[PDB]
Amino acid sequence: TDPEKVEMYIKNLQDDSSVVRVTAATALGKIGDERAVEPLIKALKDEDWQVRVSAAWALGKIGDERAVEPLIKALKDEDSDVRMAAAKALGKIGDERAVEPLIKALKDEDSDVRRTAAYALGEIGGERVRAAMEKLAETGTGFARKVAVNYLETH
Amino acid sequence: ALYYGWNDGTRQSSPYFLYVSPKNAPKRELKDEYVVYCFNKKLYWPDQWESIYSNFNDIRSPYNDLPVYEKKLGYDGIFKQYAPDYKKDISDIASALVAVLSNGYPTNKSQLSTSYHLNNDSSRKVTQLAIWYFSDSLTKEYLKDTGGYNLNDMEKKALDFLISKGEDSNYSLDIYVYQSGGHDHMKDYQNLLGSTLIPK
Repeated sequence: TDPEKVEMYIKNLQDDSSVVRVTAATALGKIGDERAVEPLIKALKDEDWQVRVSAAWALGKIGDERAVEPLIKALKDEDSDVRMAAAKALGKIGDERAVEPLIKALKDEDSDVRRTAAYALGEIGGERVRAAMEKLAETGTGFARKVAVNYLETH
Repeated sequence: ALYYGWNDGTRQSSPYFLYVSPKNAPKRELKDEYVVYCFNKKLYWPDQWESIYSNFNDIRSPYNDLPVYEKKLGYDGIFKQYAPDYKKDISDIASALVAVLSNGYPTNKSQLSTSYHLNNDSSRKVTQLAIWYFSDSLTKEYLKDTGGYNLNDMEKKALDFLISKGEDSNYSLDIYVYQSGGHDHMKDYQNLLGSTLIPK
């Protein structure tokens, strides 16, 4: 890990150009230094949706659970590509705190967001996911119920 | 000239593979001439036409409500009109798009397969992504790293190639302007970009 590069890209997250901020978020995710986590969390609130996607992706890559609460908020971002990137990142981080928000995201309007939330729940796995799926199977409806019934038949 | 737009049901995630059929006589023909691309990253994908229905008249209501398009000859002004998020530092979006499609799928599928080691699926995916670089100002990092397209190294190289052809830039392309219909969303479907070089 190059602390010089980390500092340089952290600084670039404040660049006037959104394309530069995208590169910075992406670079920091690839480096994996947790020193980038607080700046990337700020970047989750960027005006530009590609910066928010890249910040979410990078925070998923670093895997620090400090990102969990801000990514949960990003699950209801106006932009579907951001919602998807948040769900995928929450799956990668693997913290069970994300299970109930991801379950709600199974009712997202965008089918690829729904698919990504379903896969993230599968990646988290365990008994909280299992319990949520039985509840869905019994009291849910629509795509979420489909996901649940399939989950329980496969686990 | 009105067309149905549809996805072929084979893709499980973005980008979906799109075709058009003349509304006058719709067939589920998967020929190169009917291959089209999503021209608007943020808008809805055309509904699927399931392969289980080989004839249009076999599609059960309401799934025969496919989105309807008007085919127009593309040129720079109308490309920019229907893709307002186009890459702003590109003066002639038309020649850039023409460059991408000339070097992309399906027109250039043989070189893409031979020299970039792709199958037709990869070539098509990478062509769609390169179109979006210009139609929607998508960054290289979003396309290659952060947007979830899971590109392998050969796809990333082919994408760079296509993007360079577009940036480094007779024939034009068709544009399919979304008009109406589509059971899934009933509004706000993508406009579609033709993939066939049209002489004019």
